[PDB]
Amino acid sequence: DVQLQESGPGLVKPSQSLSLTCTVTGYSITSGYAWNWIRQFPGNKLEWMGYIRYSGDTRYNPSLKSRISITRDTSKNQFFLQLNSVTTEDTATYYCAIGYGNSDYWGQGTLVTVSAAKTTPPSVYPLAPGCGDTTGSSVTLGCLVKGYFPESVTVTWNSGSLSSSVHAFPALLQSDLYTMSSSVTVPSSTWPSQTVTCSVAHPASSTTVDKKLEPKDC
Amino acid sequence: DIVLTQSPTIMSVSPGEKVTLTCSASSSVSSNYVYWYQQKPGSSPKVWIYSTSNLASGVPARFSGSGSGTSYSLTISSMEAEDAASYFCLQWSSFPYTFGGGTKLELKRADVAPTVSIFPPSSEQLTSGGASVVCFLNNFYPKDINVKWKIDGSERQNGVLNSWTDQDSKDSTYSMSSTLTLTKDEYERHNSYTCEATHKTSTSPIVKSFNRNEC
Ligand SMILES: C[C@]12CCC[N@+]([O-])(CC(=O)Nc3ccc(NC(=O)CCCC(=O)O)cc3)[C@@H]1CC[C@@]1(C)O[C@@H]21
Repeated sequence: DVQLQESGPGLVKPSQSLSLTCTVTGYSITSGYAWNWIRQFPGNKLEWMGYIRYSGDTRYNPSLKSRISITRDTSKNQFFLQLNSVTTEDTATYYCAIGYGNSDYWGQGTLVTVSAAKTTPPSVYPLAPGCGDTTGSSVTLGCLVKGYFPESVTVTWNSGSLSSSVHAFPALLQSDLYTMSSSVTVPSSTWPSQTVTCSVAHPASSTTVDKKLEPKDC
Repeated sequence: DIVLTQSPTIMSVSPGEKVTLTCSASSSVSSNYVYWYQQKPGSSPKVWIYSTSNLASGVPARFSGSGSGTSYSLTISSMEAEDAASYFCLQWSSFPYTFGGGTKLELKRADVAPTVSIFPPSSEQLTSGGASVVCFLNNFYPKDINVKWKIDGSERQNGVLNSWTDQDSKDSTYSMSSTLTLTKDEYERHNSYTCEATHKTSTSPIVKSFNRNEC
């Protein structure tokens, strides 16, 4: 048992407060333990923010002056994180965790981007080779997901059927807008006889688009 | 509020090699409250060593910790591919509790040239007046590979957005991705588009180009 799961809006505008909830199951948040809220910034630097002890008294990272506030709900078994007057620096993956000794339990982590940027859906572009690719032993297709925001775009091939030899590259920011790509490789005999589609989803903008890679030549 | 310093920050280790990570504190801290954390990409850190030298559950014997005062170190006797990850040392001796910068460990493997792919813009994009030319440099090692974009012999550096994946769990290789984005205009104004890859491998750069022949 003992499970932690973070939740809350993943995009807050500057000058606002970001709130996260950590729902604990399989252990009373009053039985024992300190319930920490720990964040990881891009670059990977981790920062201990604070904790709400089982008894109810909180301890806060002094760096997080009068911006932090941690509270809980005994009945529902979950604690909260309220961080005020946020800035782009608070963009980070937030975790809630506990632990002592050899044992520790962390939540899956929740990404939170602080930005005044409007949520933009992606434009998915199928990437096929030039007219007359010779066709060696195998064919390498591609998929470019461009101009979206905030982060969290998911790309699978053929609804996940095509798993091996796929390469989803991390998103780069350029002009306050993300770009991402993914190549897949199958044997020359697979494509284009068997359909190869690109499955993209950007929950922030509620967009889900499939883009099959039609060949340019033959 | 002790500051913890980790070195090296990045390091490549050959399989079977003994590596020692270090964690220096700004002021003495009680060994008891010095934990180490391992973080594989995609997952949150997992306690690896607690109280300086005690191995957490599931942690293999090739690992061990040692320390007291200012210096604390994590040791791996025989590096394995699954040991490639980030190791963070934490301290909850003083308040507030602080972490180190981390130490990323890379696993060395037989060198390998990348399989390059170049893709012209899709009609969908041109219709929007944009023109991206994507080049995929897959399954290579080392990661320090240099990618130049040629256009009718000329070199174009502005408007290039690159991206690497982390080292692969299966083959320990890397994969890159260069996207040269242009307007439908300078695109429709040139012919050959070259993706020249300069890796530690081949003397002759790995070149893959196409011409906009309209098809
Ligand atoms: C190690 C860090 C940083 C420092 C604070 N703690 O909470 C440990 C910690 O203090 N744990 C901690 C502290 C006290 C108790 N105490 C109890 O559970 C009381 C039990 C009483 C009883 O048995 O009736 C239990 C656990 C965390 C654990 C999780 C992690 C990633 O941030 C670190």
